[PDB]
Amino acid sequence: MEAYITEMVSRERANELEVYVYVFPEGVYHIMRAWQRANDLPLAYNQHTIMAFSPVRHMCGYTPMETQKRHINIDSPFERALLERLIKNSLIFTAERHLHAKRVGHALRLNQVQQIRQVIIYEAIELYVNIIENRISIGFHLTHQFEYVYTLQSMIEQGKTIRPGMRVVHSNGRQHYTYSTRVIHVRTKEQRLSYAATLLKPLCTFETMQPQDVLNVSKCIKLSASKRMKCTYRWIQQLRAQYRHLTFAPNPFTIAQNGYKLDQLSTPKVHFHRDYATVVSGMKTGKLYKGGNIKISVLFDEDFYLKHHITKKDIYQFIAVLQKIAIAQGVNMTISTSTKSITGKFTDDFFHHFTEEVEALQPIFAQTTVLAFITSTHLSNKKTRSYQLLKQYFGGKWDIASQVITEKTIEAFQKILHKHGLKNFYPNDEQHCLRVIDVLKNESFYYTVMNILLGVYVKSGIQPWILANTTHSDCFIGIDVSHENGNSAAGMMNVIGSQGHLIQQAPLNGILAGEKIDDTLLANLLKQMIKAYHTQFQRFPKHITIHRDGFWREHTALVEKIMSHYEITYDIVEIIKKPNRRMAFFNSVDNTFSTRQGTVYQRGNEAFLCATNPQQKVGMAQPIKIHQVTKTLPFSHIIEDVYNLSFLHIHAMNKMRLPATIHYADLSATAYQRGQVMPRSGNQTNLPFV
DNA sequence: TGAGGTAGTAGGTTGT
RNA sequence: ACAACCUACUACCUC
Ligand SMILES: [Mn+2]
Repeated sequence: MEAYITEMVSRERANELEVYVYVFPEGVYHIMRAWQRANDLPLAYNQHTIMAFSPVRHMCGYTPMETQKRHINIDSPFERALLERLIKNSLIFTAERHLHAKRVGHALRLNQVQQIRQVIIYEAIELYVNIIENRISIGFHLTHQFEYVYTLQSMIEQGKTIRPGMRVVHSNGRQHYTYSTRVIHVRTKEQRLSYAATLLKPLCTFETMQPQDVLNVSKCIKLSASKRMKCTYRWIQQLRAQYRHLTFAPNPFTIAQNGYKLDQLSTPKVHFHRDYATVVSGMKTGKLYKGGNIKISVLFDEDFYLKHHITKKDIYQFIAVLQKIAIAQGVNMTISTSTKSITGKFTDDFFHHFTEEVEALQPIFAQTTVLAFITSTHLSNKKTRSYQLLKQYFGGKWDIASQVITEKTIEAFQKILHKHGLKNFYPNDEQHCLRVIDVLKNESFYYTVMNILLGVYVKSGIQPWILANTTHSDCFIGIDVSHENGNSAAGMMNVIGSQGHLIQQAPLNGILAGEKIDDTLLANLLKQMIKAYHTQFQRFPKHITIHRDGFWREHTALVEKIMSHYEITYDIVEIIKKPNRRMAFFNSVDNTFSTRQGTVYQRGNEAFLCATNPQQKVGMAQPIKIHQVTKTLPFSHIIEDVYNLSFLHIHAMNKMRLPATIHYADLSATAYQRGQVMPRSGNQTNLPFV
């Protein structure tokens, strides 16, 4: 029962390897390719330099200024990068020659494993080479690939037609690219290209597939953790059994062989009105931390009744059930009456004219949480696009928070009612509503009801829960940035309180004019965050923990310069969502890999955290990478804070994987990119999004 | 859009 | 030309 990482480390060292360096007076790409094809040898290059493992015989002309047999100069990034590319190319060459592998699209194609009804399922692997303090580390990740067995000629010969708008891909080595000797005019971008209608195939994306295949493709590519680890380790051992440029231990995969130390964090305690072990047991039979009064206005459409046999009495009794479930936990909702003046509106013609029939709707829906019951076919169809327009109007302009409920919830709720024969007049009946609540607590739809209620709460300023124990840091900042088309969006979080008290957003614009965040907005973020912290606590914070989504491209000097005025310590921790590695615990009693939530592998100032416990059907747990940049606090504290801050998912009763500072910053960035949110100033729980 | 998870597909994005 | 990422869209899964 030992910890395993999908990495290896070499017994050799960077400066203990002998290489050949050629120096010429981009640059030498064509020279390197010529030498590679002439001398069938692994080579690599950089700006004006070439490196190889063995001497080159057929020099193929040219005048290399210098030729040396030497070791690496480890104090230069150039040489370390060139050596990393050298080992990467050497491993690729070894895998291609002695193993039947191909370089297909950023990975290495392997032996076919499955084929179902004109769909070919391959196996792929990817390798990364790093130099970490005079040591050579190699990380490997396993994936799959999809293809169609038939090219265009076979389909034409079978008397099929090819649409001008098809998705076309050409299989030529690593280049890949997507778009009777027919001439095909393919539009990659702007100018057209011509091809002989051969070696061009339609894509095998999930979008363009057809049923009876997707249900099996998904079943095939979602395999257990044990299989995913065992196949990868088997192929890696086969590759290393015939590689001679580096050596490794008999079992290079355990964390002991790497520079990794094991830590195990523990589940925090949540506080509603006492100390609770879990959020689930706190929502069920438990009050709320900061309740209040909410007024909710209902939105209805005729199409939800014309197409689907649901009447407004069902919607209103559902709302009454929600209100009394809410009052069972210390919050009261009252139905607004401004919507009673307008009856029969929001017809299908209204949905085809959503733009010009919302100007007179603002006065009746103001100062309320607007529940919406629009039809999904209207929500998704491009002609109607009810969801996008509804959000961009309500939240985008009038700053009104809304929650959408589609049919599937409604008939799922009605099916159990019809099963037990409860369908009857159940309005303002305490016993009938009590038995409805009792029969709603015996199935998974209770979680749907609770998710809807939590969304309503957080949209109406209710603060569901907090952490029982204060974290090692006073307050947290969360940053996320998204790039779509030209413009970029920024999502921010100011978690005020060592337990989580103001999970509100940053009352600032996130629409970045430039490519990234400028220092001027970075200043204001923490400036008004500290001001809000003092406004809500009357005390300045001793330490502020910053979380960044991705890599910190901003300047380190600005944070120190602005936080030295108030004499506050900080951190610049980075969080990476795709580590491209796996974490496992192997059991020697019976060959099996498993995973345990709250596991940390640490080395220097870099750690791998396991924050989820997925089932076998879902797949395998996906680690998360923590890179602590600043040195102020002990790094065992930052990891624990990151793990603890991921239990403040006040919008759902499902365990979020990311911390609350980045998992909501992402949502804010998406809402700003599409325009479904506007800045709001206040001191309360403010999450207009989910 | 009840919410979350994970595993395919494609195209951006710095930065040396 | 490489690296690291990040994002979108579909898909099954559990609550
Ligand atoms: Mn929601």
